[PDB]
Amino acid sequence: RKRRRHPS
Amino acid sequence: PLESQYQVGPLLGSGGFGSVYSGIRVSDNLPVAIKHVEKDRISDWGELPNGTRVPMEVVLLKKVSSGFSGVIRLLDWFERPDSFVLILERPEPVQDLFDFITERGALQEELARSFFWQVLEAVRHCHNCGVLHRDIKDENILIDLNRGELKLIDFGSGALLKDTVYTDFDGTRVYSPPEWIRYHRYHGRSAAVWSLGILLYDMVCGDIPFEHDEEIIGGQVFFRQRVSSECQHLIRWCLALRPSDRPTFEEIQNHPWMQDVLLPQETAEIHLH
Ligand SMILES: Nc1nc2cc(Br)ccc2o1
Repeated sequence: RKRRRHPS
Repeated sequence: PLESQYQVGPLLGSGGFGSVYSGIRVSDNLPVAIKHVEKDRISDWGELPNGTRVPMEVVLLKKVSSGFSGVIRLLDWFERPDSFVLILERPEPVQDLFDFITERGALQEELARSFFWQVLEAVRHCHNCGVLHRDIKDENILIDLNRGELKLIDFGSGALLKDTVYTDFDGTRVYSPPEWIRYHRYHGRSAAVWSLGILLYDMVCGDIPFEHDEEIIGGQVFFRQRVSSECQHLIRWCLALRPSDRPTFEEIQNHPWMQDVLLPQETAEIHLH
């Protein structure tokens, strides 16, 4: 399962 | 003078922290991180204790950087024609908690407990200093791998702490609380507690629970990894849909799951070295 950062 | 007081090295993290460069304070060879913020890009401004107009980020950093804490401290700052330059501590060696969790997967609960505790203490420090971070997430936490100490970074979405309602938000949406998604209104402390529930799930499950607005406001928490009943209870309490149903920081730290925390040096020796 993909895991990603999220922008502010 | 900036270039005359610091040796400036290369970009840190390839821009992933912002315009942050490695540096060394010439006067004592102290390692520093040098962060640049463009005036044109600054949405929120504040006044220093002496009335000087500076980015809110500098205001908040200065407020939390007195004394020792689990926050990367602002050591100095400079104004340039088109930017502000921030001199920060640079612990070494470091890995941010997002990369740490990606590489190691879901953390053992003993390790998550130690990390989460240190994050609670650092957020309490910020609040006690009058500062609301508003962007608590694993990407904004550095691990000092040798000392086992966690450090909060990036107050660029923060605000002065107030007890009245907030109607603005520029932090990370998947860590933001349902009352923000639904009503664009939140109070600082209960919104922080929500983000801490997201962070704790992230630590013990290996990734955050919600990716979509419907999941944030839906109120169902599915556990994708084995997590103790006491830990599930704390997470679900922090992620109560109504803000008044969430624990206070005192209630989080008195929770049964949080007892018998490791010390930072014990954490490093057991889990990080
Ligand atoms: N080693 C190290 N990486 C850092 C990133 C930021 Br942002 C601030 C300080 C740091 O120290």
